Amino acid sequence: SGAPKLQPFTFPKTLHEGQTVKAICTPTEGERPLQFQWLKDGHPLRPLVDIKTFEDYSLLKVSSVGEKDIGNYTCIVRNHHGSDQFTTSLTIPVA
Amino acid sequence: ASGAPKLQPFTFPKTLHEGQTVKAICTPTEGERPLQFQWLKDGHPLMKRPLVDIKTFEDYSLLKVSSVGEKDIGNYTCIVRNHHGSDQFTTSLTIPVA
Repeated sequence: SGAPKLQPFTFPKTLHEGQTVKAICTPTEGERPLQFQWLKDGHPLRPLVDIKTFEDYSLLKVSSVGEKDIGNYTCIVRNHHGSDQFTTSLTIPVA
Repeated sequence: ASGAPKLQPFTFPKTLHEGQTVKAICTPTEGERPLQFQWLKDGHPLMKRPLVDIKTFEDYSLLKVSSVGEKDIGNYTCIVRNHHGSDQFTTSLTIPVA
């Protein structure tokens, strides 16, 4: 008990070029404090991409989404007990 | 209709368990401020409760339901409005059988 478990999240498939898109990384259980780490295609993460982290959730914001942003994004959440993680694909229709 | 708000679609995870925390984010993909956000449950304005918490950011909203119970099962709607238009989504908070 005490280790984090993340709320499942996937990017919607109806996002369109130029829109702002966000991913939320947040536990459904787990002791605090919590550490949040974001990766894109396996590597750590540009003015148009922002990370805002709070006590028990972290928000990745990709503004004016475009070809430069397509890829797989991972959030790893950690506390003193262990970690959880999810990965979700950001793809957009051909405008 | 330039300036009108549009929401990022959001759906609760389909398999929730009693006791967990669950959150819904209501965040705009486009639009001009000022924006106003509201939440409904089963079509009625969402009432404040000790473990039902609406967080207000500068231009988005977050609903946090702690210790999910059968009390919380229902259909939740977020509506965003401004001078130029409105948008909304609805998602069901469900506890399916184990």
